[PDB]
Amino acid sequence: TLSILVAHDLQRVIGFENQLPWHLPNDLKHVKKLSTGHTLVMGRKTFESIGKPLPNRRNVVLTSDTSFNVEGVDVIHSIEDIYQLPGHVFIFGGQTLYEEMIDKVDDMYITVIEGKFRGDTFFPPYTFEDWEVASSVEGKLDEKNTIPHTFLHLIRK
Ligand SMILES: NC(=O)C1=CN([C@H]2O[C@H](COP(=O)(O)OP(=O)(O)OC[C@H]3O[C@@H](n4cnc5c(N)ncnc54)[C@H](OP(=O)(O)O)[C@@H]3O)[C@@H](O)[C@H]2O)C=CC1
Ligand SMILES: COc1cc(C(C)(C)C#Cc2c(C)nc(N)nc2N)cc(OC)c1OC
Repeated sequence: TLSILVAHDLQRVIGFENQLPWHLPNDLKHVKKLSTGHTLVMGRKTFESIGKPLPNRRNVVLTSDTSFNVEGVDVIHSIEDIYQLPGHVFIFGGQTLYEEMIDKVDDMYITVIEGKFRGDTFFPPYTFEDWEVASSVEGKLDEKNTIPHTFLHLIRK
């Protein structure tokens, strides 16, 4: 299964200056729950924004860099390589990889952040005309989670 896993705001912002623009522990838990024991695929820039692989799952980085080597990370050098990865594979970022993959994936796990943040990195436009809403669940507003947010699971029609 090939899925997108992303959090974006009302204008599809996903990042600003190598950071997540918002602080949402609930969404980090969501990522942990979905991707633990599976595979994350990310572009080089996305990986370097975290600096280390996430524990208890396969971490795959796409780069043209033939020297690229990080403990706990498996490297791939083309998009075609993604289709040979076994199991449930989640496309994890960033803008470039999402642009390359959005027309290819089976489904998308999207956290909609109900705010408007300053951004420099964007999720590509998409229409609900092409995507069925399998589930839509409101996140809990909290002491530690102060931005309204919704977990969507969208399946390609
Ligand atoms: N929410 C998120 O996903 C976040 C993402 N980001 C980031 O994304 C921002 C914008 O950069 P963006 O380009 O979208 O980042 P990406 O994570 O998509 O990384 C792009 C890089 O991935 C590699 N790559 C992509 N496609 C291919 C391909 N077909 N073949 C070989 N290599 C490929 C290249 O690495 P190389 O140049 O090494 O060859 C390319 O420069 C960055 O500023 C970074 O911080 C920032 C914050 C949050
Ligand atoms: C998992 O934590 C981070 C993830 C990320 C990335 C960009 C790899 C991501 C993501 C992501 C999140 C947070 N939520 C959802 N739903 N999908 C994603 N791809 C960047 C970070 O800092 C810049 C993170 O904090 C260390």
